Amino acid sequence: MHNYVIIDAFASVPLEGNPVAVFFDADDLPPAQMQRIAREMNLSESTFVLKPRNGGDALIRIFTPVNELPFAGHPLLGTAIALGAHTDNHRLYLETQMGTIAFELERQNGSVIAASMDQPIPTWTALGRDAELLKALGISDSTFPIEIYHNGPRHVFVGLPSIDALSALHPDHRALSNFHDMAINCFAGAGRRWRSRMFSPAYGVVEDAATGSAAGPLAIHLARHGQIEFGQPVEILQGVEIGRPSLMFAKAEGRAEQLTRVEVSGNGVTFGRGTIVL
Amino acid sequence: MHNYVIIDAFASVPLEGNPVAVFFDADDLPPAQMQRIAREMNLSESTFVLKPRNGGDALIRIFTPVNELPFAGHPLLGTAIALGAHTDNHRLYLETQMGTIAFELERQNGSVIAASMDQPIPTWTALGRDAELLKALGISDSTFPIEIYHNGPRHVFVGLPSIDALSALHPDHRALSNFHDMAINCFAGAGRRWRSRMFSPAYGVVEDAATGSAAGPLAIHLARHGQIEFGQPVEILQGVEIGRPSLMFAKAEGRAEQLTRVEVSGNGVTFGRGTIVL
Ligand SMILES: Nc1ccc(-c2ccc(F)cc2)cc1C(=O)O
Ligand SMILES: Nc1ccc(-c2ccc(F)cc2)cc1C(=O)O
Repeated sequence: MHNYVIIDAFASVPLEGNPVAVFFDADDLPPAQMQRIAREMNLSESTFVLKPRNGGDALIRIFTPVNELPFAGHPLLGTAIALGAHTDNHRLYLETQMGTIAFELERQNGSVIAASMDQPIPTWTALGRDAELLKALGISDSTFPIEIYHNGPRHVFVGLPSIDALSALHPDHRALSNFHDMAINCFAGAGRRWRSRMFSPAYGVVEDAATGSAAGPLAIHLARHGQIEFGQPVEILQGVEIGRPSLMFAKAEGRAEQLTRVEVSGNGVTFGRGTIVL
Repeated sequence: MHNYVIIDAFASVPLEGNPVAVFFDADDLPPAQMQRIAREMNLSESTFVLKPRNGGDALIRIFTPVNELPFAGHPLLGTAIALGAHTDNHRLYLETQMGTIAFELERQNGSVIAASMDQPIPTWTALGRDAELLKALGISDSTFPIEIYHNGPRHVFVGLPSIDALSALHPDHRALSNFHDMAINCFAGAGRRWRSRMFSPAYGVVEDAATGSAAGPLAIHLARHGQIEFGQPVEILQGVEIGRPSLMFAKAEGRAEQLTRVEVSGNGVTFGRGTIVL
């Protein structure tokens, strides 16, 4: 009674990137049923495609196995790529609890292979728990200031002096569990090319493959702290250490005090397709 | 390139019971790829149907998102029910690392709706950590002796004086994480009808819907401690508190010192069907 696809977001090859399940024609499902379906699937998120209510192309509801989210990065990227198979539009306007998100779809011979999204503009401040966090991560200091960004989820950024040092992290996940309602993103790199690892007991993931909602904030962080300029894109490679390499591209336009746009893009690929009996 | 089904094991209605993904015609998949697929699906287990090697009907390999298992209860029950759609045999002999498991399939008009399995005969001993475990569970004492059973996984049983007392448990899951390589099964009831709740940080589940490998051991536990006789079946209802009610039926034949058969049965239902591109 409902068709779905499994999209690996921020990947061009199946079994890379970050999976999301996308359910079509979901207007007949009450939200309690959507939540039960997301629990059944047990993917980080399942999304449901609904008729639009405010002039967009579709309304997307986003569920983890436990609760509904107002916005999420890789789930929305994967939803846009899944829906691109059922429309010819170059642009896709997806309504969410946080407003209407604009996507640009990139096709080859009718197949959507990538998409770019405008993200909510983040806010940020110092975390103020540096010694506790560094101890949990097993290191003595960060390179750049340890700041926490909010764009729906909360993302903390800790900088490492080299990619080898980032790969060598073995965090104490018990100690990280004292950091509620946030994800810890550790990064290293230079110029256009950065590496990331994300850990979040609060969001139910030991180590994440592709934290799409962290890519925009990271571009802002790098620009604020002088490693890139506002208006310059970065390529962020995540999930290497867990065998789910994921490429996220991000750019923040404006200046710190007046951000005009935060763009995140990536490839996506279909892993599977099916139908559920409900 | 591979078809799969999602079976809700120990349920007759979708979104009840415990899901397992079953992949058909998997002989072309190397085990590293099977493991990557199980990680992609992120269900408690994915199983893969292979040609038999020792005279059975099929060889089943069982993967969690992280590792391969030699045996598992609800995953094998769901596999037998999924495969029943592709055979006419009344009995199904499924090879596993722990040997060939015999299943009896129950059909209505060609559809397999339930199955019974013979399980490995468990061993057991006192846990010897009673005060620590009771404190983690938030209670002062068990009804029956706290014993740990081994049949592949390890299952501890803690008895509660009433079903209301079982439903009222709010375990300290941090404290339960100090119990490695085992699941904690709390039970209550009388006569033929028992209720269970299972918690296992070690096996990556906060609270499980249907712990099929615990049902055989529970029947043995109840018989040893005089609540039933050997040779009498019990009906175990699990997962009520998490909205995944699951009915498991179990019977242990013989006597404690010479068990001849441990049978577990349940309904199963198809939640979805699909195909993956690998
Ligand atoms: N994987 C995720 C898990 C949780 C959240 C989140 C969003 C809004 C909010 F208010 C709280 C949490 C986002 C993501 C993501 O992928 O962006
Ligand atoms: N959900 C499960 C998770 C783990 C195991 C397990 C099996 C063999 C072994 F040696 C260790 C662990 C079984 C189940 C099950 O459902 O029976």
